[PDB]
Order: sequence, then C-alpha cells, then structure tokens
Amino acid sequence: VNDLGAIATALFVFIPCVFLILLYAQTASRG
Amino acid sequence: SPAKGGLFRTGAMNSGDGIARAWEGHPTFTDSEGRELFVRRMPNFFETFPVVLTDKDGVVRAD
Amino acid sequence: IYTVRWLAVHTLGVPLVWFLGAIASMQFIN
Amino acid sequence: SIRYWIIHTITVPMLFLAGWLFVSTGLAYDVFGTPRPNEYFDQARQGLPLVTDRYEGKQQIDEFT
Amino acid sequence: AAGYDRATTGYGWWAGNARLTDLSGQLTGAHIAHAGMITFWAGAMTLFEVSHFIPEKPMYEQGSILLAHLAAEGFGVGPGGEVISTYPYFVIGAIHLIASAVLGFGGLYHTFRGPAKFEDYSDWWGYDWEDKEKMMQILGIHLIFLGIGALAFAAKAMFFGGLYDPWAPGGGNVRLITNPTWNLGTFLGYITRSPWGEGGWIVSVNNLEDVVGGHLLVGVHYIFGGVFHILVKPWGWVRRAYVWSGEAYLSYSLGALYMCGMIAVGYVWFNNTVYPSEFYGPTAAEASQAQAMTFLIRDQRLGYLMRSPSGEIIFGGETMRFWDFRGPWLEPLRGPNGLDLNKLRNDIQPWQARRAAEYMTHAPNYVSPRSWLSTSHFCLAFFFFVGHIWHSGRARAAAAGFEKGIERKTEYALSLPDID
Amino acid sequence: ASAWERFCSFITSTNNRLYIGWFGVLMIPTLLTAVTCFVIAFIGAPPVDIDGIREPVAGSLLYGNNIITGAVVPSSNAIGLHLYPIWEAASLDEWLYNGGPYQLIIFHYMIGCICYLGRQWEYSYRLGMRPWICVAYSAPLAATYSVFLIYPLGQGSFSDGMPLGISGTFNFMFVFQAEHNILMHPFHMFGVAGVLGGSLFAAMHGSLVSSTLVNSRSLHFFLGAWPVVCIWLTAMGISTMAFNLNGFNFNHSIVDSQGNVVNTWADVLNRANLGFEVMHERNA
Amino acid sequence: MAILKFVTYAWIIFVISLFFFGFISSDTTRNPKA
Amino acid sequence: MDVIAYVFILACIIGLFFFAVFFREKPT
Amino acid sequence: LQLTMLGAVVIAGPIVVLLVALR
Amino acid sequence: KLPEAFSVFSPIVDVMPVIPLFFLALAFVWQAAVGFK
Amino acid sequence: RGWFDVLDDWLKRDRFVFIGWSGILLFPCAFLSIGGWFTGTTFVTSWYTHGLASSYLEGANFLTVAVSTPADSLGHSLLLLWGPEAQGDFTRWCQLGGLWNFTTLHGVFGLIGFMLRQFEIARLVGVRPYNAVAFSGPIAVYVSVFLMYPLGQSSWFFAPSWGVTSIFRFLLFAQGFHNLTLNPFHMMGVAGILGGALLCAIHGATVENTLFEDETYSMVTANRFWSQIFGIAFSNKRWLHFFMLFVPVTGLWASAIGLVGIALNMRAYDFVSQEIRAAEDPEFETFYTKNILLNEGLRAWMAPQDQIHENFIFPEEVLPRGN
Amino acid sequence: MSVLFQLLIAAFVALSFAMIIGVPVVFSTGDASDDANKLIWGGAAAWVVLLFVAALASI
Ligand code: CL7
Ligand SMILES: CC1=CCCC(C)(C)[C@H]1/C=C/C(C)=C/C=C/C(C)=C/C=C/C=C(C)/C=C/C=C(C)/C=C/C1=C(C)CCCC1(C)C
Ligand SMILES: CC1=CCCC(C)(C)[C@H]1/C=C/C(C)=C/C=C/C(C)=C/C=C/C=C(C)/C=C/C=C(C)/C=C/C1=C(C)CCCC1(C)C
Ligand SMILES: CC1=CCCC(C)(C)[C@H]1\C=C/C(C)=C/C=C/C(C)=C/C=C/C=C(C)/C=C/C=C(C)/C=C/C1=C(C)CCCC1(C)C
Ligand SMILES: [Fe+2]
Repeated sequence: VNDLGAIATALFVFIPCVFLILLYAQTASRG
Repeated sequence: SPAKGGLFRTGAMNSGDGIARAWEGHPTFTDSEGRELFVRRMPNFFETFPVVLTDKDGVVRAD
Repeated sequence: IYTVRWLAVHTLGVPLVWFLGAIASMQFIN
Repeated sequence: SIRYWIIHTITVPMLFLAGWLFVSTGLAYDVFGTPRPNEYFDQARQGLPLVTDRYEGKQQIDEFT
Repeated sequence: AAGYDRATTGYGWWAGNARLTDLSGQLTGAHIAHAGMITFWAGAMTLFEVSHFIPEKPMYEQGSILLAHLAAEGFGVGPGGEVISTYPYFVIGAIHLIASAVLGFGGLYHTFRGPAKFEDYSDWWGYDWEDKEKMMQILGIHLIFLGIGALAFAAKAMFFGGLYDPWAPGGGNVRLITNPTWNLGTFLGYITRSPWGEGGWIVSVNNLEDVVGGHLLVGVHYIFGGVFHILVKPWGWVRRAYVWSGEAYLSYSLGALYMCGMIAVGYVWFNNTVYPSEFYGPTAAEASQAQAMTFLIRDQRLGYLMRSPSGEIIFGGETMRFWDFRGPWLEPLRGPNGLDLNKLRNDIQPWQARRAAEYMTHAPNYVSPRSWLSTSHFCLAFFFFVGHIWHSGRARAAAAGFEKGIERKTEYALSLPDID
Repeated sequence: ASAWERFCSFITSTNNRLYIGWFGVLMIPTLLTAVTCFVIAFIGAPPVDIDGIREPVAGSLLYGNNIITGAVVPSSNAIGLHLYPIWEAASLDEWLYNGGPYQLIIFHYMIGCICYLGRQWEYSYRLGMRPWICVAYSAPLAATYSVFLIYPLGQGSFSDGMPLGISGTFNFMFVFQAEHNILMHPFHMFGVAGVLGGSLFAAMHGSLVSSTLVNSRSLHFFLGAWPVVCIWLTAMGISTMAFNLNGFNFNHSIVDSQGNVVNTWADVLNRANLGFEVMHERNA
Repeated sequence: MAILKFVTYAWIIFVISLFFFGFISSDTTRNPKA
Repeated sequence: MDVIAYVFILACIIGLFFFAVFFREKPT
Repeated sequence: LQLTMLGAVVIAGPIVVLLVALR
Repeated sequence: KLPEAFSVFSPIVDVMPVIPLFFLALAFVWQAAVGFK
Repeated sequence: RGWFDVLDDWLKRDRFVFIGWSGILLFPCAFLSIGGWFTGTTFVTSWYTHGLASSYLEGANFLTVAVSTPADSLGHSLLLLWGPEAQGDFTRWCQLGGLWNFTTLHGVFGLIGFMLRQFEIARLVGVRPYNAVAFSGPIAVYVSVFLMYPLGQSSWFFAPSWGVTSIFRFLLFAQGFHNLTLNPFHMMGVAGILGGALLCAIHGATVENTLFEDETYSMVTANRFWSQIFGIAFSNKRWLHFFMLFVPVTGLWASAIGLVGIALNMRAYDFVSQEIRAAEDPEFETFYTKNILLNEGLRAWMAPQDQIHENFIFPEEVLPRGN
Repeated sequence: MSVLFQLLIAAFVALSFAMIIGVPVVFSTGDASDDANKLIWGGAAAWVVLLFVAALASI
C-alpha cells in the first residue's frame, strides 16, 4: 500500500483533534 | 488521456503505467486467410474492454 | 376582469385539457 | 356561479376535441416527426436511423426519412 | 342524534369506532356485521373461482386459492389431485352467502333497532370490561365453540370423506384416517422440535395421522379449558399481572393473531402435506429438487449427486440447500443414507417422472398460490404486530392515566434526581 | 424489602445511567454477544465457503481486507436454514469454515433489536409519556428483519442473507436487483419517496424553526408518520420479493405492426439486469 | 463444548425466567401516576 | 499495518462513546 | 356487459344512504 | 363452472368478490352525509 | 413615485400567490420546463437518438416515457431552436433531442428563480433565510448531475434522460462504469439522507409522545428519555433544529462533490492492493472482487445497446459469464 | 321445472335486493313502524321461505 497512506491518515486524525482539544481546554480553564 | 485516472491513484503518471522509453512500432494483424483486420480501441469510459479484432468491413474476425 | 389569476388558471388549464384529449385519443389507437 | 358555465360548456369540449382530432387526423406525427406505426421500419428497412453527424443532422434525418 | 359527534365523545371521525367502547349492543352489532362480511367474502370468492374453473388446467396454474382449501379436505376430488365435479364447491359458497345474509341482518338489527346497551335489557348479555369473571366466562364459551370446531374437523377426517392424503400410494388420494396418533411423546417431540432448519416446529408434520390426532387433542383441550374458565375465578396473581379493559383484551388478541399469522405463513410456504402440492403447486424446495431430478433423468437417458455435510447422498448445485426435503414423488426413491444412485437408475415410475417436470415448470409471469398467501399474510402479520404494540401501549397508559399527555404542573421527570 | 423485590426495584429504576428494565435484561446479553462476535469475526476470521462449493471467500481484516471491502460472510450454502451452534459442529475450524459466526451475530442481533424496542416502550411507560416511540422504531426493525431473516427464509438458506459489511451490502443490492428487479417494484419507489421526502421535511422543519425562533401539532405528527409509513411499505416490498412475487416487468411491450419489436427503456434496464444475473450464477 | 452448551442453556433459561417473573410481578404499579 | 490504523481509529471511537455517555456536562 | 350489475350496486349503496339522509 | 341451472346468473357473481371494498368506501360516504361531525 | 416604485409595490402586493421580482424569472422558466417535459413525453420520440420508443404515441407506459437526451454526435451543442443544428425547423429540433436541452436549461433557471424567491420572501417577512441556504443543496445536486456530469463526458447523451426508467438506467450505468457505490462522497451523501429521514422520524415521534396535557412538549422528559434509552440527547432546541437542517444538506453537498469527481472519470473505481493481491493468486476472493466482476458484466451486457451510436459488436465469446 | 327454478331464483334476488335497500331505512328510522315493521319482518319471513323452497326445488 501507499507508504504515505498511514501518514495521511494519522495527520487527518490528529490535526483537527488537537485543534478541538486545545479550544475546549482554553475554554474550560476560563470560568 | 486525462479521463483514465482515478481519484486516489496518487502521484505522477509515471507512477502508473511506468515511464516510457521506446515505441515498439505500429502493429498490423493478419488472420489465416491473410485478411487485414484491426483492433477496436478502448474508449475513455471502459476500465476494461473486450479485445475484438474485426475486419475493416465491420465483421468481427477474431477475438 | 383579466386578473393575473385568470391568466395563470388559463395558462395551466388550456394546454392541460388539450393534452388530456390527445392522450385519450391515443388510448383508442390500434 | 352560473354565467361562466355557459362559456366553459361551449369551450372545454371544443378544446378536448381539438386535441382529439390533432392526434386522430395524424397531424401530430407530422408536427413532431414521430413515426407512424408502419414507419418505424419498411418491410425490410430494419436498420436504425441514428444520427452520426452534428453539423448536418436535419438533412441526415431527411435521408433517414 | 347524540353521541355521534366529536364534542360528546372526544374522538375525531377518523377514530369513530372508539366511541363504541362502552355501548355494548352496538359493539356487538358491529362484530356480527363484520363476521357477516368475512363469510360473505368466503362465499362470493368460492362462487367466482368455481365460475371461472377449468377442469383441464391444474388449480395452481388456473389461479384459485379458496378452491384449493376445499380440495385439500377432499370435497369433490379424486386420486392424483383430479376434480370429479365442482358442485360441492358451489354448495359451500352458497351456504356461506346465506349465512352472511343472516349475520348481516343480525348486525343491522343490533346496530340500530335492538337495545343500545344490553345492561339495560338484561345482565347475562350486559357486560362491563372491568368485570373479570364475566370476561373469563365469555372467553370460556368461545373456547368451547372452537373446541367443537376442531373436533368437527377431526370427525370429518375420520368418518366423512376424510382428507386428500398426498402420501397415499401412486400419488395422492382421498383417504379416511383410521389410526390417529395419540402418544404424548410424539406431541412433545413436535412441540419441542427446533423452529430452525433443525427440523421444523409444527410445520414439519408430514403424515395425516398426526394432523388428525393433534386436532383431536386440541379440541379436547379447548372444551376442557372453556369449562375451566366458566367454573373458576382469576387467580390473585393473574388479576395483578394483566390490564383489565377493552383495549387491553384487543391488544392481547392482536398479539395472538400476529403469532398465528406468522405460523400460517410458515405452513403455507414449507408444508406439502396439509397443503398438497397437487393443488397449491410445488414448494420452493420441491421445485428445486424436481428440477434437479428431471435434469438427472435427461442426463441418464442420454448416457448429478454429491455428499451431504453429514455424508448422505443428495443432489448437487444450489439445490443442496434443500437436501433434507421430503416429498411424496421423491420418497420412494430414498435410502438409509440419502437417495441411492442405483435406485434412481431404475426405480422412477412414470407418474413420479411426470410430476418432476410438471413441478419444474411451475417454480414459485406465473405466481404460485403459495406466493400470494405467503406475501399477503406476512404483511398482515407484521401490521398486526404493529397494532398489538399500539394498543398494548395505549391500554397500559390509559390504565395508568397519563394517556392524554404529560401534566404541566406535576411532570414526573422534573422530580427525578439528575444523573450527572 | 424482599430480595426479589429489591432486585425488581433495582432493574426497573429511573436512577441508573442507562435504563435496564425487563426487556433490557434480554437486550444486554444478546447485544453484547452480537457486538463481541462481530468485532472478532470482522478483525480476523477464516475464509468462508459462501457458495457451499469447498471454495472459500475471505472477508476479514487480517486476511487482507480493509473497512470498505471487509465483511462477515453469510453462513455456507450447504447449511441451509439449519441452526449451526458451536456445540453442534464437527470441529471449530470447520464451524468457522461454514460461516457459523454470521448466524451467531444475526440471531443475537435480531433478538436484541426486538428487545430494544420493548425497552423503549417500557421506559416511556416508567416516565409517564405516551408510548409510541416504539411504533416509530418498528420500521427500521422491519427492514433489518427483512434483509436478515425473512429474505433467507423465502430463499431457503442464510447464504442469501445480507453480508455484514460495507461492500457486502452493495453486492447484496446488485444481486437482489438482478434477480427481482426491485427498482420497478412500487414499494421500493414508496421507500425512496419516503427517505427523500423525510430529508426534505426535516430540512424544511429545521429551517423554519431555526429561522423564526431567532393544527401545529399535526405538523409534528406528519413528520413522524411519513418516513415511518414509507419504510414499513418498502420493508414489506422486500419481504414480498422474498417469496418470488417480483415487481413490474415491461420488457417486450411495444411491437411493430408487421411483427418487429421496438426497444424501450425497460428493455435497457432488463439487459442490465441480465448482465448482473449472468455474472452471478456460477454454473447452471 | 459440553460446558459451553450447558452454560448457554442455563443462561437462556435464567434470563427468560427473570423476564417472565419480572413482568408478572405487578409491574403495572411502576408508572409515575401510581 | 493498515489493520493497526483501522483498529486504533475504532478504539478511539469507542473511548469517545464511553466519555460522551458517562462524562457529559449536566444539561440545565 | 358486467358494468350493468356493478352500476346497479353503485346505485344500491348511496341510495341506501340517501333514504336515511332524507329524514 | 357454475351448475348448469345457475349459469344464467353468471354475471352477478362476477361482481360479488369486490363488494366488501365498497363497504369500507361506504363509510366515508356515510361520513360524507353527516359532514364529518 | 416613478414607474419603478409602482411596479415594485404591484409585485409585492398580497395575492393568492406571491410573485415578487423573482417571479419574473421563476414562473416562465418553471412553466416552460414543465411544459417541455410533458410535450416530450406525450409526443416526441427518441427513435432517432437512442432508437427507443419513449412517448405515448409510441405506446409507452408512464414508467417508460422519457424526454431522452440529444444524440451523441452533437457533443455539447446547446441545440437552440435556431442554431446550426435545428436551423429553425421545429420537427428536426424535436427529433434531435432539443427538448432535453429546453427542459434542463429552463429548469436551471427555475431553480435559480426559486432560491431568489425564498431570499425575497424571507426579506419581506423579516426572518433569517435559512430556507434558501437549505435549498442550496438541491441546486448543487441538480447542477452537478444535469450540467457538470454531461459536460465532463463526451456529450449530453450521457446525462440522465428525464423519466423514471431512464433515471434507473442512469443509476445502473453509473454503477457499472464509475462504480459509484464505492465512492466515499456518495457514502457521505447516503448517510446524510438516511440520517435526515431518521431525524425527521424520531423528532416527530418524540414531540408527539411528550405532548403536554393541554413550545408545547416536555423538553425535560424528552431529554431524560433519550439520555437513559440511547445515551445522548439534545438539551438545546435551537441546536436540535439547526442539526435537522444541517444533516441532509451536507449529505447533498458531499454527494455533489462525488458526482463532479466522477464527471471527470476521477472515480474511486478500485483498491490497488486488492487488485494486486488477486493477481498474485486466484484463490483470494472477497466481496469487492465479485463487485468488480459484476461491473464487468454490466458494462459488457449494457454497452451494445445503451451506447448504440458506438456500433459496439461484442460476440457471445467475449461476454463475461459465470461459466 | 328448470325454467321455474330459474324464475324462482330471479325472484329471490329481487326480494333480497329489496330487503337490502329497505332494512337499513326501516331499522334505523322507526318513525313509520306500524307498517314498516310488518314490511321488514314479512320480507325476512318470505326470504326464509323462498330459500327453503328453492332448497328442494333444486332437486
Ligand atoms: C396498523 C396498526 C393497527 C392494527 C392492525 C389495528 N389497529 Mg386499531 N382501532 C380499533 C380497533 C381495532 C381492531 C378491532 C383491530 C383488529 O382487528 C385493530 N384495531 C387493529 C378501534 C378500537 C379504534 C378506533 C378505530 C376507528 O374508529 O376507525 C378506524 C379508522 C380508519 C381511518 C379506517 C380506514 C383504514 C385506513 C384507510 C387503512 C387502509 C387500508 C387498505 C384499505 C387495505 C386495502 C388496500 C387498498 C389500497 C385497496 C382503533 C384505533 C387505531 C388507531 C391506530 C393508529 C390503530 N388502531 C392501529 C391498528 C387509532 O388511533 C384508534 C384508536 O384507538 O384511537 C383511540
Ligand atoms: C393441533 C395440531 C395439528 C397439527 C399436528 C400437531 C401435532 C402440530 C398439533 C399441534 C399441537 C400443539 C403444538 C399443541 C401445543 C400448543 C402450545 C405449547 C401452545 C403454547 C403457546 C405459548 C404461549 C401462548 C405463551 C404465553 C405467555 C404469555 C401469553 C405471557 C404471559 C404473561 C407475561 C410474561 C406478560 C403479561 C401477561 C402474563 C400472563 C403475566
Ligand atoms: C395526478 C394523478 C395521481 C392520482 C390518479 C390520477 C389518475 C388522478 C393522476 C392523474 C393523471 C393524469 C391524467 C394526468 C394528466 C397530466 C398532464 C398531461 C398534464 C399536462 C399539461 C400540459 C402542459 C402543462 C404542456 C405545456 C406545453 C408548453 C408550455 C409548450 C412549450 C413549448 C415547447 C415544449 C416547444 C417550443 C415551443 C413552446 C410552446 C415554448
Ligand atoms: C367515499 C369517498 C372516498 C374518498 C372521500 C370522498 C369524499 C371522495 C368519497 C367520494 C366518493 C366515493 C368513492 C363514493 C363510493 C361510493 C360507493 C361505491 C358506494 C357503494 C356501496 C355498495 C354497497 C353497500 C353494496 C352492498 C351489496 C350487498 C350488501 C349484496 C348484494 C347482493 C349479493 C352480492 C348477492 C346477489 C344479490 C345482491 C343484492 C347483488
Ligand atoms: Fe420541532
């Protein structure tokens, strides 16, 4: 299979996920 | 042709059928009786095509 | 008396009736 | 009410018959080029009249006609 | 008029029959009229199918279903599934039409003329839904009638003409059953048989002795149970484990009818004994096996089998899915372990070889009576399941009191402790 | 405070995080069994002799497939409608080879679905609300029972049931179209109208409410009723087609006056069905 | 195998009995309004 | 190794279900 | 041919309705 | 085929089976008379 | 008050129906599109373009009438009634398939007029025009299927002919040649549509079954019911209805992108690793491979007659079979 | 007596249709009960008698 298939899947999984988690964390810290 | 690709077939075309190096020359086909027939070319649509060598007059000779 | 609604009703009904007659006529074709 | 009834009674069946006769008298076949049931093929003209050229399509149909 | 409007009942016209819940006389009239409808349909359809009957064509080719039911019971049939005369069918249809006339008269009479609420006229016929004893007794009486009916069917099978047994020698023949099965071990083996392909629950009955004995047993039980219901009270736990209202009884009946409809579909689609293939046409299994055997006959005439998963001799191809199918025209060519090839070499009597092709053509353009019955009654059974759910839920809620909506100021969810 | 009473008050209690109830008592084990076996047999499971011809077909992830192409293959053609419990099997490897996991999954799953409907009713009762969510839920239930149970019953074997996989579903759809011409069956047209119209009405209702919120009850009744009725109809259509009562057929309809046949779109559709069918039917 | 079959049968019977006795145990008194 | 990618995404989905069910902020 | 009896029944029904409808 | 005595009444039977449907339709006609009150 | 203000007020005046400025584009175009379809089904045949009998005069059924697409030789010619093809001859215009172009183009402008109409009505009433944004999805589907797809192909001949069985032919053609079911965007479209139906059904049932005994339903009871039955529930009404709006529209847009992809044969037709692994050994058989075989069969058995203009001649020997 | 039998059945159909029309009106509205009740019950009795007569007249 594509050697970049796993990398593309991983980055697709990760980047929006870390974005959303960062937004939620900097929301919840605030009152 | 740009109408023979795919959405997730990635990379350059040479990653596909490979890189060309030489043209084998125009081929011509003959049957037992010596009649000169031709192969019908695959249109853009078909992913696979049935090979059919037909007489120029429109009669299928071999396949 | 030529209200816009009159126009609309007729623009619908006239061809509708004509085509209904035509289709009925086709039904009796052998 | 009552008044329009006269007009519709006089007219609507006339329109119905208009469509009826438009089909029955065979006018539709000429108007729309639709073949008569015998015009699909001659006694042996079983080939299909398919257009092969964009530029002279109407004349080619005239040949097919 | 009064009570026939939305204001005086609370039910819209589209739920008009709901108004009949507590009007005993008119409700009884509606039931009687509806029974008249059913029997009118029976008689009318019988007369229609007789009027369009054609003696040369088979029933299943001809396309008759009410006639096949009578043919199974043997009214005017002969050996090998041949009619002798369509007169008894006419007799049955006419009787049903007359009975429908009488029932319709009674229904109209109670609907309009007779008393509206029997409670005013008398007390045996005046009943209220929430009277548990009265409902028990009525259920018992009707159970007794059903039991008499079942025993009547058994008596017909034993003394009056019998039934068309398609396991009689040389093709089917009308027979009178003389040795009913009564061993209880057989009955338990039938009940506790797997509903799956591992046998068949009750659909797997293949001889008529078991059918007649089963009807005998059930009629006896129905009469006994009716007497028991008349003579006793509902137990305390029974009184505490049900809902006692008209709609609840309707929902229970709906559930029972849904179950019966599914079972009837199973019977008509998998059974070739109590639905003789001579009349309803071959089952899907019978059609596939007949096709396989006819092809084998042709291939043996001009100069295919295999092993079962358990290792017997079965046919090959798709038809392996019907490896365990048993049939009258195929049973003589059996063996201890599957149909032997040697038997198929020289044991095919002419009538079996004719039945094979006759069934191969009519595989269920052409739609078998089995297809009609199966599809219609599967759809009916599913919708009756839906109705069972609807009415059971409504009965439970109405008995509880929250049927017409949640109460704004005493809402129950507002008092529960939050789960988070 | 009898031990039995304490147990009953535990199960039929509105303070659990998820309501259990008596129907849930059956729902939980059956659903857990189905989920566990589905996961196990979808990750890794041997090839299955779907055609009952000693030739296998693989469908698991560890045997090469991905999510789009993987599936749980239906039980073998030789088994027919026979239940195939593990303890009724010659050998575990053989039992896998005949497709037992499919049977396990579908049976536990169907029992769990019907018990889930019951649980919906039960909790609607326990909370004091009109109990007709279950009636609405009965439509997709009917659809699943059609593809998984009723169609194999009509066809005589579970090998004709729907595969449990994304591509298996499409293969099932195409074979069904080939053998029964479902597109030209009016009930499937009702189902298509049902789903498309349900989406239309959902979009309209959502847009209206969210635009103005910045008999009207009959509106929500119609919302609930329309797609449910259409799904009932299309499930019944599938069920009827399970008994060889196929849809409409207009092939070879118009004929020339002398005796020739003029093609219509229905003939093109029939030829497409012919292609699908002849590619099916390994032998004859 | 034999252990598995026994355990499965016992479980099915137990769960079915639980269902039955639950629904006969006066579960018409669980509604809010009651 | 694709199997690992698929299984990891699936396990993350199941964990998300667990947290979304038992750890949602209380509606009010 | 058979439309006569069907029309007769179609007359029979609503006539039965109408005779009550007069009172 | 009907008994040869009854054959004369063949057309009537031809409309018997579809009679029940009318009853259902009849209901709305009844509810048409009272104006769906 | 100039003529323009008089005209504007006259358009906005209350009637049985509201015209507005949008009406000037919507009503003529919608009416012409509908009339074109009715005429094409009633009288005009496709005997010369597809060699079919797709009209009532021919004796077709309601399920088999179709305003069939123009011939293949015309490419993407607009087929104006006065163009180089028709040259003002109405009969040749009909026979060549110009009714398809007439209907489709006037349909495009009718859809545009309808979206503008919803904008205008929402402007008059004074509420957010979420209805227009919702309707944006159907326009995307229409433009992707009836314009972009035949434009990416050889001719209008490959567009969906306006009908019922013709649309079914289009569906089967798409599966055979583009393997559409395996396209992820079509999968998102299917999920969107089925989820929209699911949302409509359960929302209706919930609102009916949490009615107060007199908005009008117990949101608290509904929330608790779904939380304890399913696990999750909407605790916000605005979110609930915006989600109902959002799901089907998104499904339609995803499917639209899928359809524009296959318009260029940029189709997800196969998985490379599966093809390689099947090439290595013939025992390896999965459902995807059998789907591929079905596609081969459908292509081979449909091409000789569907694309009659190509004069395909495949003998019985080359036709794939399950031997 | 075959023609007699056919005429009898025709009369049976006539009476049956007459009862079909009359019975709902007589039963629903008992405003003219004095003659209506006699009419309807006599029609029923004639119906029963005619059916019983035809029973033997068949053979
Ligand atoms: C489909 C699910 C269903 C089933 C099978 C079912 N019911 Mg109900 N049902 C009743 C009896 C009943 C009986 C005796 C019975 C079994 O014989 C059933 N039901 C069965 C009455 C007590 C009560 C009042 C019913 C009442 O007063 O009137 C009934 C109303 C109507 C419009 C009947 C017209 C039928 C529809 C047009 C369907 C068309 C089918 C088609 C013609 C078939 C032929 C094909 C054709 C295309 C050729 C009742 C109701 C009601 C409902 C509802 C929703 C149902 N049901 C549903 C069912 C009330 O609101 C309502 C209710 O309870 O409100 C309080
Ligand atoms: C007659 C026939 C002809 C062919 C030959 C053959 C041998 C097959 C013969 C068949 C004879 C047979 C099979 C006889 C046996 C019939 C049997 C076992 C019928 C059993 C049916 C089981 C049923 C209802 C289950 C009922 C349980 C119910 C309701 C629920 C009850 C309770 C619950 C849990 C909810 C609330 C209400 C209540 C009462 C508390
Ligand atoms: C509705 C339905 C469901 C329940 C059963 C029931 C039988 C009732 C069934 C009804 C069926 C029937 C009989 C439907 C009849 C439908 C028909 C034919 C309606 C047709 C109306 C016809 C119309 C507009 C035609 C308009 C034509 C126009 C502008 C022509 C446009 C033109 C074109 C196309 C070429 C250039 C010139 C010009 C003039 C611009
Ligand atoms: C109703 C309707 C539906 C939708 C709403 C809408 C407002 C449009 C409304 C409008 C119009 C319609 C469809 C009206 C339909 C009216 C009809 C067909 C009424 C007919 C009722 C027929 C009935 C009783 C027939 C009963 C026959 C019986 C006893 C038996 C008769 C007999 C038998 C078979 C034995 C031989 C002798 C004899 C007398 C022939
Ligand atoms: Fe809402």
